[PDB]
Amino acid sequence: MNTVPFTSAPIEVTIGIDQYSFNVKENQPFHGIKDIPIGHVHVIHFQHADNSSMRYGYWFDCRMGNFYIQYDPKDGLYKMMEERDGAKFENIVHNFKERQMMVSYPKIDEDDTWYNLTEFVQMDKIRKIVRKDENQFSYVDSSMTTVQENELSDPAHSLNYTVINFKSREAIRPGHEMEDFLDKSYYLNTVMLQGIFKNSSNYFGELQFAFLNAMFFGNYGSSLQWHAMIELICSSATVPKHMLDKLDEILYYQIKTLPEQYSDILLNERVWNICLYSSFQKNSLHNTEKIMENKYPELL
Amino acid sequence: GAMNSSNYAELFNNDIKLFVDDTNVYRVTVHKTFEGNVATKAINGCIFTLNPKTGHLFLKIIHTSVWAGQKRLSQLAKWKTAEEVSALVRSLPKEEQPKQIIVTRKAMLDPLEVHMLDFPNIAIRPTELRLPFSAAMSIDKLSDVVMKATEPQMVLFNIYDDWLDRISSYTAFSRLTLLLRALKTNEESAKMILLSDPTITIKSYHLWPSFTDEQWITIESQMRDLILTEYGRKYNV
Ligand SMILES: COc1ccc([C@@H](N)CCO)cc1
Repeated sequence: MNTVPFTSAPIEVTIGIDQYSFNVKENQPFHGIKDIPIGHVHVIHFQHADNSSMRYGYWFDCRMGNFYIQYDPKDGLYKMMEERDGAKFENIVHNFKERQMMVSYPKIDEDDTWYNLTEFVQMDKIRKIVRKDENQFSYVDSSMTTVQENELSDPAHSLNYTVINFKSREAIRPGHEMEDFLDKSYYLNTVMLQGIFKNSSNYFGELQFAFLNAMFFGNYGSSLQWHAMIELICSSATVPKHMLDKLDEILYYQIKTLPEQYSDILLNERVWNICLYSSFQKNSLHNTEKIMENKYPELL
Repeated sequence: GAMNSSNYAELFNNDIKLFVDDTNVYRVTVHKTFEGNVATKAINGCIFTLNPKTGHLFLKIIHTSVWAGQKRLSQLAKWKTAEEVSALVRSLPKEEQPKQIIVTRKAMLDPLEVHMLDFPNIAIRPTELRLPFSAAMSIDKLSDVVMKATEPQMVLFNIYDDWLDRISSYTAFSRLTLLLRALKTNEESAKMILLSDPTITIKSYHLWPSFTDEQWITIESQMRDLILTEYGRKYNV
């Protein structure tokens, strides 16, 4: 179990940790989060009580260092930082846990939600999409744009997701124009899985990370990425059977975890109706289709 | 963007453009089988590719053999149209390539866009106009070359005959669309009009009769009367 200690909470803020969130009042005696499960990536995120504009936050893995949060009154936000002096980190944390100034990561023991949402997500891959190599954690916020969004403007502050484009020379083999546009198996399997991602785990990991950034930060570019990667599989006639089954689980938990009131902005009616009722894989997402139809029969 | 009544004169500026119409590419007769079922029999078709400024018509004849052993022909037809159009552009010198292609049906946008990925600077556009180019097979010499073809084949026409010697391309395109709209609403009446007078002939190198200016005005009035007529006969007005 690991700990994300906070120097202080000078401004009223809603703090999120993975799929949980709690209110902290201005200058309340709050000094961080404990009992955070080892073995998974985590995201700690923030929405100031004043400016609900800009949700922001930090992806991190406690195995990769000792990390803490401190408010920066010049830049006006809660910043993640690394304490390399491990001994000195221990005496800060113990003192706070003795005075019980920390909230406990509130994991129910029956609940695999977070695992099921981050199964394939790995810090090494997050740090390649969010390029900032002097830190071991990665900052994301609502307003960051993707590399493909900048092609249609600061490169340092971009999400370097894998560009997917169904009407591109990379997607479409000369002489197979109709074939490759109506059945994207080549693009999925050879270009993306074999050429770019190497394996389906790296693919699912980017897909899962795109969803989470869309849900937690309302990052529009991430939502576009998440939908693109679903649609590419659903529009491929030839997909490894293990990937279809795994995709159905992955989407099942994503749909389960989405806030019911955000469905209108995070869920693209066209992609989902196509994927569930028209595409090659319209019969292969049984869990995802059952939860979608019982929870959001509207969008369909 | 899309083409409509408001940016209508762009057709006649000096940027090369082509209209592509696919409505005669895949053509069938529907008949009864011995068992009393229904089957289709394909007949030859054509892609209607027209430069509206010069009148040049690139008539790509689609021989029925291209459908042999293929499924979902109506969908293949759009991709076949896109493939032929892309091959035509590729065959033209760079300074003759179009800067825009306007498709007359929106289902062509994605097939053409995909076939033209090598040409990122050629804009592919739809239109809101209800252009009558499907009636091009009512032009006797065009229908004749399509029906006679025994292999894939392209034939070049000027659908304006020699009109641009006397009128502008705007006026020439307006005449053409009026003639085709009439042939489409009532083909027999429209054809009776163009040919009632034996003394007016079609030159061997022309599609339409050699009318004087004054005879064209009378012709065009008769086509308008027809198109209004059939609109009453149809809507009981
Ligand atoms: C609340 O956790 C903390 C607070 C401060 C530190 C130190 N880096 C600050 C001294 O340079 C480390 C951890």
